[PDB]
Amino acid sequence: MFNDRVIVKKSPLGGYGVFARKSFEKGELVEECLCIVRHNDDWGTALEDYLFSRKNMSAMALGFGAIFNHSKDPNARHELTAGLKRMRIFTIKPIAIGEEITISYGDDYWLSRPRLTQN
Amino acid sequence: MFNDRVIVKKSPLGGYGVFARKSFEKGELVEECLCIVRHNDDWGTALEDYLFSRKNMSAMALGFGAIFNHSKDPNARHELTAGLKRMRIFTIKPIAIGEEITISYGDDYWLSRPRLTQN
Amino acid sequence: GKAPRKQLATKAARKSAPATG
Amino acid sequence: GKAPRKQLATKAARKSAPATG
Ligand SMILES: Nc1ncnc2c1ncn2[C@@H]1O[C@H](CSCC[C@H](N)C(=O)O)[C@@H](O)[C@H]1O
Ligand SMILES: Nc1ncnc2c1ncn2[C@@H]1O[C@H](CSCC[C@H](N)C(=O)O)[C@@H](O)[C@H]1O
Repeated sequence: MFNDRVIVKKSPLGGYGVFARKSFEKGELVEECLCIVRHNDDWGTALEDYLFSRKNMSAMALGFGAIFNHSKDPNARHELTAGLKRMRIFTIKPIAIGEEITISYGDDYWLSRPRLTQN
Repeated sequence: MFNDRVIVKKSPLGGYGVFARKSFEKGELVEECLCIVRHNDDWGTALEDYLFSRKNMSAMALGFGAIFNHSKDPNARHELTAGLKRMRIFTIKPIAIGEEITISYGDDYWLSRPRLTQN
Repeated sequence: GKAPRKQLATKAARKSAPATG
Repeated sequence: GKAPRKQLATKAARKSAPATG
């Protein structure tokens, strides 16, 4: 769970997101794991919670792809190889020691307050 | 994926099991991750592949609990907290640098040649 | 609510992607 | 094969456990 590069929290003031002990720059692979690629139907139902679905199907977050919560300024994201198989976690915008690593969602998965626009 | 303690293979002569770069002793937590606890039915079906089920239900291998292949002399195993929630990976019998970490199955999940007995 | 509502949806996804709308 | 076969099974599990038969 804990790693010299980051740690899992379970934080003093955070839900279940990741903590960036670093120390990362713009474009740093913080971590990477495998995932599952299944179609909707019973899959989307039974796994209705931590499923990273793309425009074609719904996959599962094998590594720590689910723990990533939704933040207004996520300083870290992830990448996907050809399909929803290999999942990576880069650092969109350098991070400082003591930050929280998380990722956004997209059209689906709503956040809360529509305050992410300057228009 | 790769870690100073172990690595994922994808090996020069191994399927998709884990590699023990260490260097471990008898009773060493090589790694630990979370898992999912769901009942049989559609769950056992859609996830019919890497499901660590106990005597009461069927759970999913969140961390690298599935990659563990079946070997005749697995020098590493795993542990389970109260229920199929937290999963750990200890080292049943010290391991040398350049070994393969894997785990057995049990009554279900058959291996191949019944050559695991001296009677 | 006093309007055409659509429960079912062919484009019903879950988590967006890194860069694939 | 020339014997009582049982396809369904109430004790149908998947992967055994570390120490729980
Ligand atoms: N900024 C936010 N505001 C409200 N709810 C949020 C939120 N960020 C996350 N959540 C909720 O939490 C869910 C994300 S799953 C959270 C990750 C979880 N800790 C894990 O380990 O899997 C979403 O469905 C969302 O409703
Ligand atoms: N010793 C062995 N002989 C034959 N098949 C084996 C085997 N060890 C593993 N397998 C097969 O592989 C399956 C285990 S799943 C293998 C782990 C996979 N690399 C992963 O990442 O999830 C079993 O269903 C079994 O049929």
